[PDB]
Amino acid sequence: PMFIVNTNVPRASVPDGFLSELTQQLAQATGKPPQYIAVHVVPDQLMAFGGSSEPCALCSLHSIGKIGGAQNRSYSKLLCGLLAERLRISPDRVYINYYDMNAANVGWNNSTFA
Amino acid sequence: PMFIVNTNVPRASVPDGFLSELTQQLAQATGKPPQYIAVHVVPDQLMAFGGSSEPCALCSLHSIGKIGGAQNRSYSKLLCGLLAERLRISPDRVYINYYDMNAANVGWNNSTFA
Amino acid sequence: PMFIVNTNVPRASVPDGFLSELTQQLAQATGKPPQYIAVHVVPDQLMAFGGSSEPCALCSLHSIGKIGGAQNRSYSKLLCGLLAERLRISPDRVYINYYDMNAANVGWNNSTFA
Ligand SMILES: COc1ccc([C@H]2CC(=O)c3c(O)cc(O[C@H]4O[C@@H](CO)[C@@H](O)[C@@H](O)[C@H]4O[C@H]4O[C@@H](C)[C@H](O)[C@@H](O)[C@H]4O)cc3O2)cc1O
Ligand SMILES: [Cl-]
Ligand SMILES: [Cl-]
Ligand SMILES: [Cl-]
Ligand SMILES: [Cl-]
Ligand SMILES: [Cl-]
Ligand SMILES: [Cl-]
Ligand SMILES: [Cl-]
Ligand SMILES: [Cl-]
Ligand SMILES: [Cl-]
Ligand SMILES: [Cl-]
Ligand SMILES: [Cl-]
Ligand SMILES: [Cl-]
Ligand SMILES: [Cl-]
Repeated sequence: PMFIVNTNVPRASVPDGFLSELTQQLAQATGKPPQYIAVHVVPDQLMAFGGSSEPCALCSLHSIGKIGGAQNRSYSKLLCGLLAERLRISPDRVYINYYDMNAANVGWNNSTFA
Repeated sequence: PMFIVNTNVPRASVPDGFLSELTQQLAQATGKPPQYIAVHVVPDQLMAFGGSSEPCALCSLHSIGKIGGAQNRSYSKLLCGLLAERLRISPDRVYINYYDMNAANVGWNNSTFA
Repeated sequence: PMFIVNTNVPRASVPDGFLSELTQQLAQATGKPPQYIAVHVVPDQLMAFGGSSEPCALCSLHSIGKIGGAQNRSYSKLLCGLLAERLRISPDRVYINYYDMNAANVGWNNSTFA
């Protein structure tokens, strides 16, 4: 799976260890081995949410399965909780888009997961 | 909804008020309150369109509904017009990908919209 | 079509000619004219793959058609090969998400391709 967070919070406000915390928390939440979790954090972005440039985040989670109504509610509480605690972003200033990928549409290691 | 524009135009060429203009114009275009609109502009990118690194843009619009044939043509005219007027990017050097998100796949405020 | 590569490799390690090579190889691979191929490379990113910050890449290819099981295996071999040769990223530290876009959902030049 792949998790991306884009935020206007400055880089120095991203704690050391945040990428590893995302990796391990998402490995547990998706049930997949951590070796398959990729995480990407993009701070210092020029962004606005509802017109305001207070701290906000736009995120995505792509996974081959493990995506659905109840699962995404659970991921949203987990991820909003992490963004609030670690980056000080209010949960009502976060959007997370969830993508259930077909294995044939995810390339890796010269091939795909199909 | 969420609108992202990635461009090779330099940061200093992005006018004051650009995020705000996008927020209110996308609010009008989607018919949604400005408080729902998130916008993200990424200047100074290493990008090419047709092999040329003249000014160009790669963009996305994600919305729960309000995405379709005629609607997307109207969004493209609006957004290309803004990129041309404000960033001086030719419309034939802009791509915008449109995504009609299911409410269950959009997380916000510790939950989703399902 | 559009191809985006996000990587933690530093900008100085992206060789001259890289965007052009991507443009030309993707035109050839997809069968589409090079004038319509857009490419975007994002170095210096804060990213991990499997929990490690060794060089890695997260990429996407969006195309109106020319996406499918065998085609995507072929694109992955091509694109991982380029990333290994030019950016010195191991193919097993690359993900590429593939998107078969409907023409109505790709904006360009004040309209869409529908
Ligand atoms: C086609 O179907 C749908 C299409 C679109 C949507 C979306 C899009 C989204 O972006 C969105 C949003 O951003 C905020 C939003 O807010 C309100 O939803 C009501 C109930 O709807 C209340 O419960 C309020 O509490 C109210 O919640 C808040 O108002 C916010 C602006 C504040 O930040 C927050 O603190 C609280 O004051 C509702 C939203 O709806 C949902 C759908 O089902
Ligand atoms: Cl996955
Ligand atoms: Cl970190
Ligand atoms: Cl942890
Ligand atoms: Cl599953
Ligand atoms: Cl579920
Ligand atoms: Cl898919
Ligand atoms: Cl996109
Ligand atoms: Cl919406
Ligand atoms: Cl969706
Ligand atoms: Cl295409
Ligand atoms: Cl992607
Ligand atoms: Cl195929
Ligand atoms: Cl589509």
